Amino acid sequence: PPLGFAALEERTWTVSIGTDGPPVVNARIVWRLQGEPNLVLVITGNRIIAWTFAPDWGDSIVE
Amino acid sequence: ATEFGTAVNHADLVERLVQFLTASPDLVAAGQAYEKVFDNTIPASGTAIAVRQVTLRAPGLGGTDAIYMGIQSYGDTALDYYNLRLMGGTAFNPGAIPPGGDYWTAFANYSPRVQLLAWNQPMPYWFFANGRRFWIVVKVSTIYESAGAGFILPPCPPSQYPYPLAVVGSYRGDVATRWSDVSDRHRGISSPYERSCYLRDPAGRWLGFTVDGGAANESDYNNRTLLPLGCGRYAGSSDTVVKQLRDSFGKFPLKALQFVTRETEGRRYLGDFDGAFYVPTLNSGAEDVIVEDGVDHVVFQTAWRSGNPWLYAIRKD
Amino acid sequence: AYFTGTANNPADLLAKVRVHAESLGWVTDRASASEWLCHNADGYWSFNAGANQFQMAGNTGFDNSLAWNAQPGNSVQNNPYSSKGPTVAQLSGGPFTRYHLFATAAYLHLHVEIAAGQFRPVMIGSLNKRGVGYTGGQYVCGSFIYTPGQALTNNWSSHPFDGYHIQYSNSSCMLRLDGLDGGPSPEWLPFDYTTNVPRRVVGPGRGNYSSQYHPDVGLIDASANELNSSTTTVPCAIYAFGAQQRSRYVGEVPDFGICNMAFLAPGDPLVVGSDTWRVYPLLQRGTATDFDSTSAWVGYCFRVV
Repeated sequence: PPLGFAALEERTWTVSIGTDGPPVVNARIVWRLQGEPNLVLVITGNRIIAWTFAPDWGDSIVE
Repeated sequence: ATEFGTAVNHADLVERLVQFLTASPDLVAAGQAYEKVFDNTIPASGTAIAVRQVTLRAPGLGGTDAIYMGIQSYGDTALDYYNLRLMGGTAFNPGAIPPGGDYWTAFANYSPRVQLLAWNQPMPYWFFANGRRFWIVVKVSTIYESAGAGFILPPCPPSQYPYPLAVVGSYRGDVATRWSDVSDRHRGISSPYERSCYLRDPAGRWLGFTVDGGAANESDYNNRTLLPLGCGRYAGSSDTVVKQLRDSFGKFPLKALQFVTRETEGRRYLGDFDGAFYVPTLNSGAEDVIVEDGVDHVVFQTAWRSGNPWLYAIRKD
Repeated sequence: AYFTGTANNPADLLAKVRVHAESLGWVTDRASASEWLCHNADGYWSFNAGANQFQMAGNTGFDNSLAWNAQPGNSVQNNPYSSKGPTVAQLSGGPFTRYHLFATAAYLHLHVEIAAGQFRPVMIGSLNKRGVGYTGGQYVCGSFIYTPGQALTNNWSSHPFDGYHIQYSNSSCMLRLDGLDGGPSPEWLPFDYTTNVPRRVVGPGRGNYSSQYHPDVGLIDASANELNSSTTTVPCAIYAFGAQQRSRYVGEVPDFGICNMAFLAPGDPLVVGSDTWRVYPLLQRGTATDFDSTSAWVGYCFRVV
C-alpha cells in the first residue's frame, strides 16, 4: 500500500475480483492519507456459483 | 522561473531565452529543464537576417509527459522585421523533412505557426516559464507584445486527455507583418482574433478560438470563443459589466480566462489559462505588479490599444 | 447541516426551520408563530409568514415596538425603488411535498418542493468577503411567479440573484453595500438592471436566459462536458454598479454553484472529491429551450457536509 505518487502521474491498479469469498460482499477499503479526510472505497455485491451440469433428458423436464 | 532584463537584439533575446530555459536555477534544481532536440540554420540569407530554427522538448513537472515545441527567428532587413515564429507538436523526425521546403511540416499533427514581433535593437523583455508552459512578453517601448504556449488545466483525467496543448500569439504566423501594423488583428493573449490562438482537441484536431467573429476566418471557429471577453454573445447591449470593470477600494480583482466551445454536436468545457488573468485598466496599466496571497502578477496591455477589455495580467510567482 | 422534512402549511416550515436554527445556536431576538426578528454575528433580518407566501426584509437595528417592516435601517425605506417594497417569496397553499434545509452558522439555504416538479428556493446569508474590505454583504432572496398557467418564467418574473427583470413593486432578492459613493451607511441594493438607478447590483440568478446580463452565462451553459459527462460548478459572481456605471466585483455566494441539468436527474449525486454536492432544479424539469413555462435545465448546486 505505501506508494509514492509522482507529480502529474496516474497509477491505475488492477482490482482483481476472485471467485472465492462470502456470498455477501460487504467491503470498505480505506485510502487514508495525511492532511486529507479519509476517502473510503466501498465495494458491494454478492458472490454466486453457477450450475454447470447438463442433465439427462430421456425423461421430459417438467416446468 | 522569471528572467527580466533587456536584450541587445532579437538573436541575443533568443540566446537569453534558451539559456534561461536550460540553466535557470529553479529549472535545473527541480530537473524541469527542456531538451533541445534540433537546432539548424538551413536558409541562405540574401537581403535578410540569418534564420535560426530550434526544436525543444519539455518533460513536464512530473517528467512523464512529452511536450514538443519549436521556435523560429525569421526576419527581413529590407523590411526591418525580425519576427519570432512559434509552433507546437507531438513528435519530431528530421528524416521526414521533404527535400528543401521546411522542417515544421515534419511535426506529427503539425499546427499553424504564431509569432511575436520585434527587431534588432536593445529591448526590455519579460520572461515567464514553467515545466508545462512558457510565456514571452516583449516590451516594444511604447508598444507591448506577448505570446506563449503550453498545457491548459482541464477538469478531466489526464489519463484520457494527456495532451491539452495550447499555442497563442499576437498575430497569425502564416504571413509576414511589420510590428508597426495598424490592423485590429494585432492583439494579445486575452483576446485572440484571426488565428491568434489554437488548442488541441482530445480527438487530436486543433481548434482555433476567437473572442470576436470574422468573415475571413472559418465558420467553424465562430461557435467557439473565450467567454470572459466574449460576453457579447448573450448580452443585448454593446456596453457590459466586463468593459466597465474596476478595482474595489484599492484592490484589483483577477479574472481567469476560460476555454469553452458551443458546438451543434455538443458542448464541452476545456480548461483555463495557467497564470493569465483579466484586470481593469483604470488607475493602472503596464509594468504594474499586483500581489495576491504572497504571489505577484505583472500587468500588460495589447498592442492594439490599452483599454479595459484589452488588458491582462500574468502571474510571475 | 443537512435536513429534510414535510410541511402541510408554511407555518410548519417556520416552526421546523426556527427549531433547527435555535438548536444550531442562532440568536432570535424575538420569535412568534408567524413573525420573526432574528440575527447573528453578521447581520440582522426579519421574516413574516403569509397565507401562501413569505415576506423577508433586511435590518440593521432592533426595536420591539416597531412592525416587522419598520425596523431601524429597514430595506423598505432605504432602497432606490419608489414603490418601497420588501423582499417577497411567493408560494402555494396546502401540502409541500418536501423541504430540504442547509444550516450553518453564517447562512441558511432552503429548497421546498411545494408539489411534484415544483420547487421554491429561499436563500439567506452573507457573501464570502474573500479578503475584500467592505461593510455589509448580507443577501436575502426569494422566489416570485408571474402567473400560473401562462409562461411561468416571463420577462416580468424575478428570481434570486436575477440579472434581468421587469417589475415596479417587489424585488426577488437584494444585497447590502454600505457607504457606496459616499452615501449613508444603511444601503440595501436590489438586483435590478432596467431602472437606470445610479447604484444597483446584478447576478447570474436566471442562469442562462437569453437576455441575462453576466459574463459567466457561457460557463453555466457549458458546465456539462459531453466527452466525459463531467459537470463543474460555477461560483455566482455578483457585480455592483457605481454612480457612473462603473462596476466593482463584490463577492461570491458561499457554498453555492450553478450547472446544467441536461444529463442529470433531480437530486442526482456527483461526488467530486472529499466534498459532496447536491443538485436540484430551480423551478421544474423541462427542455433546453423551455424558458417560458419552466426553468429550462438550470440547476442549483449546494455543498453538503
